[PDB]
Amino acid sequence: NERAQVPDAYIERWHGEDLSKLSPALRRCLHLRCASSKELHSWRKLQLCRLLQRRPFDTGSPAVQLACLTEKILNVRAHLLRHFRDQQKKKVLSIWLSRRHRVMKYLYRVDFNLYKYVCQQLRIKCVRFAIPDSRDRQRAISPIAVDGDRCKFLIRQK
Amino acid sequence: ESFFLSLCELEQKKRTERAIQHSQDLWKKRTAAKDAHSEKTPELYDGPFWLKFWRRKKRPGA
Amino acid sequence: MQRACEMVVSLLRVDALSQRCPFHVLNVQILDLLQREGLIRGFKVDGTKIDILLKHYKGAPVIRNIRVVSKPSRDIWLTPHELKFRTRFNTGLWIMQTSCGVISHRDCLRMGIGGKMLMAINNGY
Amino acid sequence: SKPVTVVYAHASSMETTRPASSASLSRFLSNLLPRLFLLLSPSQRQSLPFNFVTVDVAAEPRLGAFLALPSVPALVCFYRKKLYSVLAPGASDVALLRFLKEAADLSESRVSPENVAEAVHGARVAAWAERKDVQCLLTQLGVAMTREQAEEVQTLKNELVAEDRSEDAVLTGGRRLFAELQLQLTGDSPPDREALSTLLSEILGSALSLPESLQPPKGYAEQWASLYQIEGYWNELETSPVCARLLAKATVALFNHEQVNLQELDLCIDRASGEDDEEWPSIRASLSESLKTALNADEPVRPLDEAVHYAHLTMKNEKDFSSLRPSFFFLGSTAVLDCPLRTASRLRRLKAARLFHGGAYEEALKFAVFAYRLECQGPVETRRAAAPEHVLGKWRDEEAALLAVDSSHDKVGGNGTEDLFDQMACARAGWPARTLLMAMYMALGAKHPAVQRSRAELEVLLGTDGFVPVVFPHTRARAGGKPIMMRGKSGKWHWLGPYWKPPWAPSNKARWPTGPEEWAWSDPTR
Amino acid sequence: FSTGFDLKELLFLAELTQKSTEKTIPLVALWQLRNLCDVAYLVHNYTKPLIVLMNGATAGSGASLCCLANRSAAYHSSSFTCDPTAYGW
Amino acid sequence: KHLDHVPTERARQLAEQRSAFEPHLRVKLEKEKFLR
Amino acid sequence: EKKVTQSLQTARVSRRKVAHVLWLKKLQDSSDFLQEQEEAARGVAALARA
Repeated sequence: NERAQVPDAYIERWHGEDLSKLSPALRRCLHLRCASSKELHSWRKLQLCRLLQRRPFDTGSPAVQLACLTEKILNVRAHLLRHFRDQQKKKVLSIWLSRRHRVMKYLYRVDFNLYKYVCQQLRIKCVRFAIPDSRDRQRAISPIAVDGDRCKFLIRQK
Repeated sequence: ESFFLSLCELEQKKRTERAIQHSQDLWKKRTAAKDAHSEKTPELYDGPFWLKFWRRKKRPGA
Repeated sequence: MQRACEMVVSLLRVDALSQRCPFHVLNVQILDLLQREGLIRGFKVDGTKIDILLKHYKGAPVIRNIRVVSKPSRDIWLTPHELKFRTRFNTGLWIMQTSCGVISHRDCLRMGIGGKMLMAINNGY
Repeated sequence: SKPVTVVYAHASSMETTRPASSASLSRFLSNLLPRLFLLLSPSQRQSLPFNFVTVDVAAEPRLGAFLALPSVPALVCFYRKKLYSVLAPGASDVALLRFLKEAADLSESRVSPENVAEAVHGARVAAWAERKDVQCLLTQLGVAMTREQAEEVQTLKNELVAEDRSEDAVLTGGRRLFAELQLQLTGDSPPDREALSTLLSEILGSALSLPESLQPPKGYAEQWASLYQIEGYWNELETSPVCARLLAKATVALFNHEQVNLQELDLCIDRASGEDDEEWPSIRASLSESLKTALNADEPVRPLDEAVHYAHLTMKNEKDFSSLRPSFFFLGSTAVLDCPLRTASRLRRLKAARLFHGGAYEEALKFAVFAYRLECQGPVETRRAAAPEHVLGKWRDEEAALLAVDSSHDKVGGNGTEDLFDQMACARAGWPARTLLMAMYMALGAKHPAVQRSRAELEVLLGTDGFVPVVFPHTRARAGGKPIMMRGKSGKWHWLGPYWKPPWAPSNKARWPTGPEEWAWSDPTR
Repeated sequence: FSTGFDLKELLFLAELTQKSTEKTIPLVALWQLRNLCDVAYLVHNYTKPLIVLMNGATAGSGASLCCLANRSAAYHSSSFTCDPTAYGW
Repeated sequence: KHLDHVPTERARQLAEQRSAFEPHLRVKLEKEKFLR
Repeated sequence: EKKVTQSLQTARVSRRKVAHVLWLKKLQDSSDFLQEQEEAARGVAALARA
């Protein structure tokens, strides 16, 4: 239900400046309600990127990449719920989950204050990397349960 | 009034002017090429497929 | 250290005039010692790669055998009194890495300091 | 001349023997236009609000292609030599009146609505509307005038977009906020710092980027839906260089002050040489109360587009430790007026803002580089030239230049609190010397001659022109695996399909040397 | 080609020498001058053939490394310029 | 690493060209003489 | 120098968006039913008030 919400906004940065040249009838089509999934998902990334944007037109920074990857993981997870026979994409999800884990390790050593701020806004379980992880699975890290606050059914099991 | 000291003043001053003009022209052409590339339709590949480059034959044995 | 062992494959060629080599700080110093002995005609740093020429005499090259002693996975060390036993009654060239730079095996014994055997040039058994 | 010019296109040459349609419209148009304003007589051509000009489509081939009209006849309007809406043929009577009504509004007596039915009906024998100004009309008139920088005419249209209407805020709201900023930055006298701070807060949506001296007084479907809500008109400053340019203008003007004097300031520049001298009693005991205040005023450490929502975050655990930290910024106090090097640098900034506001552009950039290099290169800046073969750290350094220097060279510049080394480690740290210089390149654009000349000058003055970065390639290994086709009678792929290029394949140029053929399509946008 | 002790080096040796009242030649002035004679004598007294070619143009007194050689050579892409009186040296 | 100062090929070529005020690369062909 | 490239990027995207507006304008003009329904709507509005 949350993923299907459509806020009152615009796609492709269609500010009112250009939209004024179009007819009222034609403007409905450009609204988010008439947009597709690809456009809807892209809009969410722009809003989150601006929250952690160091400079305009800058997405390669670790702060922006951390938020961009988070939205991509949820996008695939929602698709897997409706589609269950798509076994090819199961392997792709693991790659993104592991890739995001490495990003946190690099950002922790270069900037510690910023690492804590980004977690609070996104409500992500902050984890420090100061000692090597043990080989025991009962106490090792789990990239699947990183977003424990947002997901309550993928924490642990027996 | 020193003759040797004044010689270095002119050599350094003239060298600075030459670099300024050279740098300005280099930057103008550097950005001009990039502008054209970002204003054309992407080129879609239409050549032979890479069907034979998948398998390889490395060093035999150990 | 890994790039150092990659120079033997390129320099060990018969039908060739010049071969490229990855650029490295340690690799540059090694070429200087070889040129003094007359094994390399010359070299030039071409940016990301170094172009090294090959020396030939009556068809056959000047280099005929290269042995790599030191490897990135381990480290061979010999005392001043032990290097003489190893290297005896031979014309070979052993690269020694001492604290005061890089020198050949002949100079290592003169100073009496404990070096490190890196590679062998024109060496038999 | 009249900015609005209506061009009436028709083809009456072919109908010289048998009028079918071309003459039919002329009879009605010629009889209706005069009645609505009260081919045509020259006397009545001067009282119209627009220039009515007629052109024959089937007489001139050069003009026919320029308009590119799919139909014939059709009315085409213009405004300051620009394309406008075109009225297609075969429309109703109401459509024709609409087009004429808007034509006379762009230029800005008229027939009252009560007598509109009789005028139209009475003109058909030969054989205005009650709606107010259109929303798009006002917007189109302000977007083009702002480039001309009007003073008295700009204020009028600014006041006619918000009064007893409160009906259109999602479209005209963006331009209203930016329109007021231009007016405040046109007066000869310096703008008010307090006024700009309040106006800029709404556009950015946050007061964290603003200086502390101008800051204000100190369910499941709902909690997660507030994360994507960002307050701020960022779309205007990203897809519109014209709009983004005004943002940089405010940054430069913010460095100015109110209680300042041109004569006093000028005189003080020469006296304070910023050398090793702790400023003589001649300069310290010659400063009025007005100048003292200005020097102590706050300035934006960082630009407005940097750290717009996390500026207040501390940077304690983002620094490096080093016992060797030689700097000239050391006098037992952090105060600006308590340092000789800082005092000199400040004076330069003040004059730069005034020159830019007046109109002097080339002279303004001279002071910016002067101050930036002053604190960076140390007190040794009078030598306006390239480095005298003293650029150390290069490969195969000459020994002649090493003995020509001393410990003096080891001293590093920077700002009062931090240094050059601190900025290298922390990417969020900054100092005013760089913010002021960066606020000018975007204000005047990148292709501006003066900006281009100044940009190249910094490279040579710092002794670093001609740098070539060196970067090695990356590993060819990538995630995933090789293509695999499922076994059995059901032919299907497992990981990848046939269209998969391995990371060790050759360049496309060598694989397809023939290239596109002559009969191939030059636009694959299907 | 070899310019042969360009004029830039001689300017410093003149002002420094003439600055003092006694006109005492410093050690640096004589150290450089004496070195030029050693190389000039070695090429002439070489015990083995010395082949040299002037691929570039010679300006001023800079042909001492080719004319004094045991075996001097030249080609079309060569020149010989010597105007010491103009520079007063 | 991108800020490192390593002597490359293009780096030295630009330095020589900068000296010439607004003197470029030139090549020579083989000399073919019939009298040889 | 990074700030210099920021201005260039804004201009580059601005030109791309300009061409997009032209395509949409064509549709409006070319569309008959859009105009016809729009026209009718307006007429009734004034008649009801009058």
